[PDB]
Amino acid sequence: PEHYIKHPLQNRWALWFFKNDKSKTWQANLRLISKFDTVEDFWALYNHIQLSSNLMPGCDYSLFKDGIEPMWEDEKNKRGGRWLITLNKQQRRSDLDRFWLETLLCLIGESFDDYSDDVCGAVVNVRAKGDKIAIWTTECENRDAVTHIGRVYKERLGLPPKIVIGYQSHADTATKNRFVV
Ligand SMILES: C[n+]1cn([C@@H]2O[C@H](COP(=O)(O)OP(=O)(O)OP(=O)(O)OP(=O)(O)O)[C@@H](O)[C@H]2O)c2nc(N)[nH]c(=O)c21
Repeated sequence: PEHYIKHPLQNRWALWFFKNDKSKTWQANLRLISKFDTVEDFWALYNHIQLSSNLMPGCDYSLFKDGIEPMWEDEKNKRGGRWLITLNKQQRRSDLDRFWLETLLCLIGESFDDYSDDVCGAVVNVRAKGDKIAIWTTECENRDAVTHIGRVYKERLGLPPKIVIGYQSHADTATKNRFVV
């Protein structure tokens, strides 16, 4: 068995790509790349696509649970929010790619103990103004799920206590931090 079986993941995941094209609506600029559900198929895809730091400003990658679209309007996102990492321009070089890869692993390895079921996906925004990485969760009112997710994530990224990160509800973004760790 071990010698020939690919290792299945807890969830099947979909990677999405966004390219800013002004000719198009935001939703129309969103595009599913591929899905995977094994460790081996994760790395085949990751080793095949551009690093986040190599994307033209305006692009996103999103990794979401199969069946959850990477938009606020999805039933599993409507009432949720995100843990936001705000990077300066100098961190595109030093931290963006390692932070994103760490975030990908937090999701596919189900790293938030029981609250991993609260995770919906992650988004990296490559922006000239400053990049962003975020983990999206399904319910911004689940205090103990959100907070545990936030504390684990912060430690897995290696962020020091001199840093505080904030959690924002999608209902507030679509128009303020609810929690900070
Ligand atoms: C996630 N999302 C983004 N948009 C649209 O895209 C625009 C830009 O949002 P981004 O999340 O790409 O973030 P950016 O850095 O590009 O722009 P910022 O708003 O943060 O500017 P700032 O850095 O504060 O000066 C939004 O204002 C919406 O019009 C969405 N539209 C829908 N319908 N659903 C979505 O889920 C969705």
